[PDB]
Amino acid sequence: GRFKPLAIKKKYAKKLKQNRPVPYWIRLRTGNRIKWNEKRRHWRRTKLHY
Amino acid sequence: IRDLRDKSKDELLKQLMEFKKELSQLRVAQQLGRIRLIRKSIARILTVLNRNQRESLRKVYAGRRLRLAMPKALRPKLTRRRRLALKDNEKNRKTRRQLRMARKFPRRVYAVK
Amino acid sequence: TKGTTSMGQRHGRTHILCRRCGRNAYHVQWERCAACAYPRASRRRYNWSVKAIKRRRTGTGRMRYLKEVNRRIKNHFKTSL
Amino acid sequence: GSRRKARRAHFQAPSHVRRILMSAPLSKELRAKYNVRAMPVRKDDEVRVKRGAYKGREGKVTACYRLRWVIHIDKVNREKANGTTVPVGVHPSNVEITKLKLNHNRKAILERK
Amino acid sequence: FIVDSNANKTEIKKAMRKLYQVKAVKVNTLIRPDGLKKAYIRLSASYDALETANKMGL
RNA sequence: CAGACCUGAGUGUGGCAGGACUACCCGCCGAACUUAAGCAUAUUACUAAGCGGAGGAAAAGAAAACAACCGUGAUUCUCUCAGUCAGCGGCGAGCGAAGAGGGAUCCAACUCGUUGCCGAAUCGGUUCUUAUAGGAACUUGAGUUGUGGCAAUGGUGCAGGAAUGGUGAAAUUCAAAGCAAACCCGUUGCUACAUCAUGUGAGUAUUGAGCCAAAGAAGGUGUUAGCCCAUUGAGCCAUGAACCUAAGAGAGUAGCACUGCUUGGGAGUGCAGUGUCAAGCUGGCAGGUAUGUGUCUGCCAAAGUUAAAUACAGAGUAGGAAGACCGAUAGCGAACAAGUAGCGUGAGCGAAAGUUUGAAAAGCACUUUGGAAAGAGAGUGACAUAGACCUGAAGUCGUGACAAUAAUGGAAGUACCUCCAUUUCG
RNA sequence: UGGUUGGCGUAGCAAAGAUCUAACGGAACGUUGGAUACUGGAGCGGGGAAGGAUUUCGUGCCAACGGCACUCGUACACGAGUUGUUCGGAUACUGAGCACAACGUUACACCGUUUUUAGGAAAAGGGGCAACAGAGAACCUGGGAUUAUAUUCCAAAAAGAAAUUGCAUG
RNA sequence: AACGUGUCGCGAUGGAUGACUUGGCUUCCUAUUUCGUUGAAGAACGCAGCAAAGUGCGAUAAGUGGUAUCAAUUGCAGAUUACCGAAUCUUUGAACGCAAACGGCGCAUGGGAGAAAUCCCCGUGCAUGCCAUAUUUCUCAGUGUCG
Ligand SMILES: [Mg+2]
Ligand SMILES: [Mg+2]
Ligand SMILES: [Mg+2]
Ligand SMILES: [Mg+2]
Ligand SMILES: [Mg+2]
Ligand SMILES: [Mg+2]
Ligand SMILES: [Mg+2]
Ligand SMILES: [Mg+2]
Ligand SMILES: [Mg+2]
Ligand SMILES: [Mg+2]
Ligand SMILES: [Mg+2]
Ligand SMILES: [Mg+2]
Ligand SMILES: [Mg+2]
Ligand SMILES: [Mg+2]
Ligand SMILES: [Mg+2]
Ligand SMILES: [Mg+2]
Ligand SMILES: [Mg+2]
Ligand SMILES: [Mg+2]
Ligand SMILES: [Mg+2]
Ligand SMILES: [Mg+2]
Ligand SMILES: [Mg+2]
Ligand SMILES: [Mg+2]
Ligand SMILES: [Mg+2]
Ligand SMILES: [Mg+2]
Ligand SMILES: [Mg+2]
Ligand SMILES: [Mg+2]
Ligand SMILES: [Mg+2]
Ligand SMILES: [Mg+2]
Ligand SMILES: [Mg+2]
Ligand SMILES: [Zn+2]
Repeated sequence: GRFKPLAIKKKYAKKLKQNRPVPYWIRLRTGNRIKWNEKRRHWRRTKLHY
Repeated sequence: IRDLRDKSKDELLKQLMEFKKELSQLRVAQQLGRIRLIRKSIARILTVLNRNQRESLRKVYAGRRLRLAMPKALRPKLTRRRRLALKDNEKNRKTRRQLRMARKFPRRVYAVK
Repeated sequence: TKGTTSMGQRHGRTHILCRRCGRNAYHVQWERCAACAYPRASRRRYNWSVKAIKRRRTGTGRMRYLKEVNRRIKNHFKTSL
Repeated sequence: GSRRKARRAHFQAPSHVRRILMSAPLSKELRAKYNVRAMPVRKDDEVRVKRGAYKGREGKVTACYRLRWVIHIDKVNREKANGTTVPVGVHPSNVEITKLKLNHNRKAILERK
Repeated sequence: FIVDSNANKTEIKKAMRKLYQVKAVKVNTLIRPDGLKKAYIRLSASYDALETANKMGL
């Protein structure tokens, strides 16, 4: 609903902008290991219960 | 950057605001390369500028009389223990008897043929 | 109806995030943390669970200052005048 | 000493360590001019590869790519599938400095070596 | 403007007055779902928001 | 009554405490599982968990110790004493030490109170000397309801060192597969495969010749490298502080009764509670069986500090050395963005994952079909049945060809096939 | 422990009545029109709490997922989006309650009372918290204002009209 | 015939194996080695030109400064590495001005902007307990003791 302490909004805000595909250019670095983001989250699956 | 230190207080402060005013404008441009180079020049001026104050409060509180009155951000932090520990000044103290009984029998050097 | 139909009966939260540990272990009704034991000053720590002592001990985080003071003890607290 | 330690100290070398650890032998004309044996590689010192497919191929050092332990040469390159030509890496111990790029610091490296 | 999230409205007025030299008849901020604060500052009619925004490199 | 003191507040001022860590260590707390072939005492165990606390160790320590000697001489530790002809114990299961002795460590000792002789000599603060000196002046401020002494350094200066770092050596990128069957002869002799079409990565390999070595010591480099690179030696080099040059002698104490725990400790090892409660004009405590008594021996408790030898049995910081260890279902849970994802209301639980293509990305441009994914060519590379991927098993499946007609199985033949062996030109 | 298997293209994917048509789109289910039903105001309606936390919106996408399919999606990617003197909350109520302090008890506070054998006023009974459904609570409409927010946005003829708090001003 | 069975050749699925190993485990050592109210450890939120995670850092934010070192970093773009003295170190947290699912609210002090003062931002102090002290000796309370 509407209610959120801003501290919770800052955290969902945190996880929200953290919920992004890895940059394309990061995969092109030497010795790179990363491909997909292993910490992609989906609201319908993992829950950030705050 | 040595030139950044020759500047006086306000000459720095005036030199600083023109960086922020120009760092901001790169941020405007960004929304639509020097921004790092600016951001670290602002950091240089705060470094030089925050140094003159600590270098001029160590100057205000120099001398034994005020050294106890010193702001403790300026007081020589060690570890909580190095500060609370007995100093050699009071550590090596020995009772007057001991002081005399160590003079009367000094650890005289010797060898045995 | 003790199964899936009573899972719908459960609506609240027992625990919100703690102000200290950041764990979702702050029992909102008994305003304390199940994890850190917060607001109690001394943090919760049991020897029957060292997997948890280990889990949240020093070095688990930034050791933000402790890195600075460790470097200093190693350098005899060498100092510029 | 031990292999994990020795072999880790290499693949986790600082760029500091990589420039020395990724040095090249001087060619005899220099190893006569200077009593130096091998000297760390740098941009713009001419070199000839002496091992691998590009054996015998002289060329200037376009870049010391220390993160890749290689040393791109102006002449040591190959066409990509798209036709863009790209430098091909080479390991400096495989080459021979034919003409090192002198200056004030580098001169001292020679004088103290 | 995205504006510092801890800043309040009166401070955003005083900041527009100083950064862009223009009065803000009002400044109703919101903090974005992302966590940035966002001010819609409306300029006084005496100040164009258009002449000023283009002066601003926009 | 003004004050004075005593008692107690309130602020100001200067400080500290609280948290973390807690492997080890100190104090308390305190199980049970287990064992006893049951089980209660016992055992597990004075352990785990629990609480509280330290430090780089801690605790212990300078005799109210042992012995019974030709006597030793703080503590800790260690080997042994000793799994004990000690001892405890349903005397069962079991438990179980100490003296001495060898050793480590150890130029290891001291301080109060008291007694006696003094009696503010003290302390704190202020100022001061380049100094919150172990200095000096000054202070009622504290302190005679007893500080302290007696007997029973600070300031400034130079250097060196050490220690860390900083630097720093040799020599091929030399030359181009074998046989001669101990070494010497011998630095010498002699020796294709799958008309067309491609195909052999890198030379640390082989050989031949040298070469360095106070360095052969392992790593890197496209193959196995003393000599391609890096490493270290000497020698130098720098540095912020630091580091090295007559009297007395402890009282709710010790003891004792009861209780309780505890211990090998046994008519009591230590302790605790409560009651009781000394002595110091044949003192007191120990002298491992109680009591009363007499000798003798060692000691002198009830206050304090104290390095080293020791612990680190799920710690840290900064480094280092290793291995008959594991080798990716192993080794830590974790070789990886691992205490991560994920899970649980929570306390908590908790993975899998080798980006090991290649020497290098040279990571398949371009053509072609396809809406695409993709496919067919082409290209790279030594190899792409090396294609984002070393190897590439089994099992399973697809396909081609082939033999064929409960399963498997054994024996023996025979039919057909055999990229198999051997033999024969026997 | 990993992988694989027969069963097996099987068992099923049968609760809530439903789609039809043309045109267009597309590489081939959507979109619009029409038709047809359904929900049937205790609604497959319109708003909220809890909860969720980007699901919102637009463009694109449809590899994977949406147990059939998708051209569509709550999926994927990219870019957007949430505006307040007056709404709610806090500032500022008390309540069942809770607990800091102190004090007490405990080998120990991580216990208890909740005032303290107690000098709690700093300019008679210490401090605090505890209700987004209780108490409190100054704002309304219109909009041609969005892709997405509005009792929040609108601009000088504020579309406008108010009320209200603080200070100050005649 | 078919299916099914079976052999063989290829191929797929699968991921064993072998080799590899910047990891673990164990042992040993060293030392000027042991956090915090001078704000610790932990937690949060942030900071890069493209940066989610991890790492680094803290509005001076993948760093400022000192030192050495050198010519790089390197996916692209654009013009470092190592160490350590000076700093910087956001919200918190023992957390301490009061609270707290509130990015809330104070009092005092100084600053700032600003403005017709009110508002608004900022810095510093402000928890409790205890010890010391009142050094120019603070103010007091008691039918405590006296005078
Ligand atoms: Mg669900
Ligand atoms: Mg929520
Ligand atoms: Mg139930
Ligand atoms: Mg219920
Ligand atoms: Mg708002
Ligand atoms: Mg503590
Ligand atoms: Mg039994
Ligand atoms: Mg324990
Ligand atoms: Mg001790
Ligand atoms: Mg002691
Ligand atoms: Mg002895
Ligand atoms: Mg026992
Ligand atoms: Mg005395
Ligand atoms: Mg007694
Ligand atoms: Mg016992
Ligand atoms: Mg005595
Ligand atoms: Mg493993
Ligand atoms: Mg393979
Ligand atoms: Mg069927
Ligand atoms: Mg109907
Ligand atoms: Mg949508
Ligand atoms: Mg999405
Ligand atoms: Mg009440
Ligand atoms: Mg309330
Ligand atoms: Mg209400
Ligand atoms: Mg309201
Ligand atoms: Mg809407
Ligand atoms: Mg990041
Ligand atoms: Mg607080
Ligand atoms: Zn918590």
